[PDB]
Amino acid sequence: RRRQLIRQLLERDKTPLAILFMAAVVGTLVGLAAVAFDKGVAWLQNQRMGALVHTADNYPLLLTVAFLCSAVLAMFGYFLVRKYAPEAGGSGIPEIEGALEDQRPVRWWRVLPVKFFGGLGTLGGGMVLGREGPTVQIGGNIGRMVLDIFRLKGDEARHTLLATGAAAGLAAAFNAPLAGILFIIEEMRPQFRYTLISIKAVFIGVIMSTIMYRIFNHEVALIDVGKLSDAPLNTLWLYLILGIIFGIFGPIFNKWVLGMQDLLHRVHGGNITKWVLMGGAIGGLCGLLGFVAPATSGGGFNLIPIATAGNFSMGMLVFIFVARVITTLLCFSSGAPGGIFAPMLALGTVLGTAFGMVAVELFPQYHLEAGTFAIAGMGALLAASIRAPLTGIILVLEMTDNYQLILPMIITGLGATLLAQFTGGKPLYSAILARTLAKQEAEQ
Amino acid sequence: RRQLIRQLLERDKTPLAILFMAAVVGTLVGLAAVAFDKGVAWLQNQRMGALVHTADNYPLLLTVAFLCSAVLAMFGYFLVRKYAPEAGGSGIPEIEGALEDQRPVRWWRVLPVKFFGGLGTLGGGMVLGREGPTVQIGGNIGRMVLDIFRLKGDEARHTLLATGAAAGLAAAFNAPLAGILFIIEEMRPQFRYTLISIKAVFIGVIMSTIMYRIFNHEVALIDVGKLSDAPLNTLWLYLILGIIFGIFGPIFNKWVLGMQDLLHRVHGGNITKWVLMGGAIGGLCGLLGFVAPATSGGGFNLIPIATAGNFSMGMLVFIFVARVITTLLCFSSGAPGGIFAPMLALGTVLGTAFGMVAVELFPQYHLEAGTFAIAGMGALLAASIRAPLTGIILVLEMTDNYQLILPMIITGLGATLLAQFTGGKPLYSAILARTLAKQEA
Repeated sequence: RRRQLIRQLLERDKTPLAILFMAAVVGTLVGLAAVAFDKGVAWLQNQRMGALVHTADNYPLLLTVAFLCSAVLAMFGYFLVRKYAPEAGGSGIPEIEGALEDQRPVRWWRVLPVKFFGGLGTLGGGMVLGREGPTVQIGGNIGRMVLDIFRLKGDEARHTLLATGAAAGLAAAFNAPLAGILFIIEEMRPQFRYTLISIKAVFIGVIMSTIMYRIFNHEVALIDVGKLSDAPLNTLWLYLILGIIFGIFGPIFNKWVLGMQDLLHRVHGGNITKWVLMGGAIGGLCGLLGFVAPATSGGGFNLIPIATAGNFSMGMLVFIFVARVITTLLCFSSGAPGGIFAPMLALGTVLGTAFGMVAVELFPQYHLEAGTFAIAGMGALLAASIRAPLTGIILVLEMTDNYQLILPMIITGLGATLLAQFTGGKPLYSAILARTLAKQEAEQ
Repeated sequence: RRQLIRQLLERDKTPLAILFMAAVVGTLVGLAAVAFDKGVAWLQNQRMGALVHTADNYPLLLTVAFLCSAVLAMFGYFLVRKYAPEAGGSGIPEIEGALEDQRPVRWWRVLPVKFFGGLGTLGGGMVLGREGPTVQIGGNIGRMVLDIFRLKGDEARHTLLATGAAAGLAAAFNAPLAGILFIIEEMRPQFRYTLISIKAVFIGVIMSTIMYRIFNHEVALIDVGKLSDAPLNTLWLYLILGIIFGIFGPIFNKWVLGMQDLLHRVHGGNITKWVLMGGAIGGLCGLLGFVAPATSGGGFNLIPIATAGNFSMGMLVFIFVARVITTLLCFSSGAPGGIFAPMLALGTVLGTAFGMVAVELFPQYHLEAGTFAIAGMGALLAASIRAPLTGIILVLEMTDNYQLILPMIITGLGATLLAQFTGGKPLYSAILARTLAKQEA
């Protein structure tokens, strides 16, 4: 295998030109798709807001069309999934992850309109879910689509185009090119064996998708946090502690999402009508909460800058944290189309700010700013529950642009993962793919 | 499939022993890298005061400039040729091979050789970088604790050897992310599966970086300021620049390989002719390090100057050509020291050059040449070493201009694409191959 290596080394990085070109095609489509999906979610959330103004006097009526508008939208999403594409329920990352292991199918003819229009309903209703879920799975399916259409042959192309799709899908969801590519090579790709995924090609796709997002969303950032203060060396130990706190909570939260999947399955038993009804109740709860306490519902991207700036009270942070754990579990574990990835950014930000608040008062000698502990905690639930810290760190970095916190961010992230491992926790997506793969033999 | 279901449920459970030892490896590599850096600076400093001692007799002054660097160079070439030949050149290909289990990690020899050998060449003012020493040293450090504590298993041998090199690149640039990314994009075995725990590599990189911060806080290797943004209608200029790097990469790649050959003739493999040749080269840099400092040294000093556009077009052309010459002369000679960093200075200069032309051709874009410098900084890395994700993330960690992430990523891929399409190969992988081929012949 020495003489084999010398041959391989000299042939290293020579991706087939066909795959490189198709990577650009896949990337472009996924971008436009993720852009259209985002524009769609916004519109529906906006129509719902105008409807509440139409009835802005009769509070009980106003509380009703709030419920109903989101309820109907949720049901349309739950139905689209249960009836035409059950594999489009939940995040969609475990499914695309399975497709790379060649253990799950990519039924793009069904999932593309199901996820797009199903997620459009759940997110548009104001449920606590994220765009990654839809965009990643859609993007993966888009990639499979061009593979079929152009009939490209080979394991490399199937694995690559499927990978650049999900990568370009995560990138367009956050305007985070680096975080998308990193997600493929740290979490998405097959973890227990070799594969032929061209990073160069995944890159090309991510570029175009990100470029597409920039044609339609320039000048405004998803999260603006401003330039925060630096972090002294003697203050680092506070971040390792915060990571540990995330480290024991990650696995706990991980059980809850899994366990709430079970408990909610009993409510409908698998029945398409009980389920869609249950989803309308859940979706209606968020649309209601989306009026009476907007920080307890929605994507949560709005409270992140507020939390970081320290404009919340300690009681509000505890309220938001507990209330969002509840509505995150209720929305994701119910099987609605929509990721859990992004709402863990809001949960982490709040939990970090909370820590920073106590840290500020306990040590005035450190001249602390609670916003530094929020930025550190933003990608911490990602590291403790999803167990992909490198992605979470680079993601938060791309979204917050506070690089002088790179050490606290990294330290808080590893503390999350280490204690997540040491307390018996498992990666959420890998534990879900396993739960699904095990049932696909349980009923045999 | 049921195998997968078993594997998924057991995913990411790195042995606690490997995790703890990763922290140890990282700490040691950090202090080592810190000590190496403090050493190099000291020697560069003494040489500078020596030139002051004789700051009147210009020909004498030009001599003790030559001599001080010549002697220092020779001490490095000798330390390598006599005790550890595998410590010559970068050291990245060597550690890369060690991960393939196709090269040995002789830490009892390489550690003092690379440390004190690199101390000489770098301290003399030769055009090389600290990555080479620090990465190889770090990998050896990682091997050392593996042996000492007698940790068994392929995972531990592969991991500890990987966190070492990662922690070594990190401490050389104050770039933790770029270090970790280097292992998972270039260093690790590229054609088969391996058991390298990313979480563990991370832990090592932390401590090493932390160590660097205990001794180097408050000052950055490269300060460039906040540059202007890049409009969408301006991106096509970055793809063009990436193409220019794309065709030059492979060419420069042949040159380093070819000059390795041409310089081997001068000494034939003889330890005396070689060390003597090294003293002439090292002496040249110490001379150039006085008469035209931009043509010698690590090059980290001209990057902010270039980016701020304080250079003329002619000076940029001068610096570029003069540094192509002194980079090949220093690295292809076999001296201990990486080629990684001196390509940052080469790419920055080439980019600024491009940006200058862009500024005058299109005043409607309201350009700033410094944006094309930042884009070009990790472009030679992408064209010649062919590790663009690392290069992009490295420059990002060193320049802190994230609003240029699209131009940087585009210029990077334009480099790798055209590097591939013009028959270029990854330098380090082409060097490890050159070495593995002489071994079985």
